[PDB]
Amino acid sequence: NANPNVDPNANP
Amino acid sequence: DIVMTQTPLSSPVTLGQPASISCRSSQSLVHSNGITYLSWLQQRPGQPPRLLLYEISNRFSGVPDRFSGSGTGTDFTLKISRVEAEDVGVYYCMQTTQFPITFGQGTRLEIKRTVAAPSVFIFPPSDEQLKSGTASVVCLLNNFYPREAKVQWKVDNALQSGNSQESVTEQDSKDSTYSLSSTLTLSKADYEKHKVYACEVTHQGLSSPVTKSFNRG
Amino acid sequence: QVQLVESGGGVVQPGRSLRLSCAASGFTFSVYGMHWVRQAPGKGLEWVAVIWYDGSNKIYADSVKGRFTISRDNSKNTLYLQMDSLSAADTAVYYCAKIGSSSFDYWGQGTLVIVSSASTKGPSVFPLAPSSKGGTAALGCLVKDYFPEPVTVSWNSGALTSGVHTFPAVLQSSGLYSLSSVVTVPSSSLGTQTYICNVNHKPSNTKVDKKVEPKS
Repeated sequence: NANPNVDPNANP
Repeated sequence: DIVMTQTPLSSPVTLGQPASISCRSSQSLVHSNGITYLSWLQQRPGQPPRLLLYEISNRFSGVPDRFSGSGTGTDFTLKISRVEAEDVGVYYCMQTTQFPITFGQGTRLEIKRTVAAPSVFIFPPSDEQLKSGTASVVCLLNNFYPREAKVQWKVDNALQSGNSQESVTEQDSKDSTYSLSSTLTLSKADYEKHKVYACEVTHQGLSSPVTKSFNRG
Repeated sequence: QVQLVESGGGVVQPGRSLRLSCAASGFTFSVYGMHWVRQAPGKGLEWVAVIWYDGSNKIYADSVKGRFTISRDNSKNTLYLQMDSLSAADTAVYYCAKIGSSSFDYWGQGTLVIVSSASTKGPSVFPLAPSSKGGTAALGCLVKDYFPEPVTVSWNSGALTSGVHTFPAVLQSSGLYSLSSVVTVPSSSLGTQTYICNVNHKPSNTKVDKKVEPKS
């Protein structure tokens, strides 16, 4: 599974 | 794909009354991190969608406190405590827990208000169009509620049908009314065969039918 | 002041291509993934594609896999979408969307892509003069005999906004559209204030500014 709200954004 | 089912398709709610929109998902929208990734979107007439609620119940920037969110798991509800005039449009629920991002079908929110009489204006064809061989007579109905109305074209005091097309606007975000335009398109030869061009309007606000007329002279 | 501005819409023949853009401002474009969403006329919203913040990974909807390609240029803060092998089913208003607040927090204004085998016809602007006139008169413009959608109708180059009602287009019996855009103004300004309607039909490249004079 992937998080469409976190994964496509830049890693913190 | 997660299937989003929104109910109903249309909601006629009176001004100032509360409203609620339901959304159902084919699976749980609770992610592996324990967060429900359901959002509520508002699309005013002729405008892009704007975000109202995210993660079920959290209000976005500049969203009024009358918009509320509840439900958890697979059933969700968007609630408006007081329906205002800016609340017209379609509302969509959206999931972002899986990557086939799926939306709902939408719930149109129609606003019920008091009766408003239409402002009837008639426009003769322009002389520039007369040079083109065509001629269009426009009958304008401005700011009225409800949407139901009847516009009758009487050319030279004779009911005409088949040469007119109409266009109703969407419900306004300032007064929750409608506007209607009826265009009667005839040839210049047929235009100069008659004298009195009138459109008769009948509406719930109008006690007696209003008729706006002009003569070719 | 987060604003998304799209461009590139128009009319295209079946099988051909079209490329859309999406200018992003008010946020750091390089650190947010982007989405493309489309909406058919009168229908609902359908996701199209997503791109990572750096373009490292890309996911497409099954209906557009193999034909649409999402891309981005972080040096320009612009999101792109190349649409090849277009179909009449791809006719819709296309939105770009920014990721934020665990949702699509900000959207563009939308651009219309039409796929049609019909010829492109420019409109003809006709004035609707105020004559019948209580202290509020009405005037407008007639955009007639054009194809395809849409036409951009503004008043006084965008200065006149209140009281405007741009009516939806109606498909005539000749396969051509014709709408009307009217505006109610105070009767004391029918001669003191000048009223011009600005018409722009993008698919035919016709920009017409016509003055609507009163009619005593």
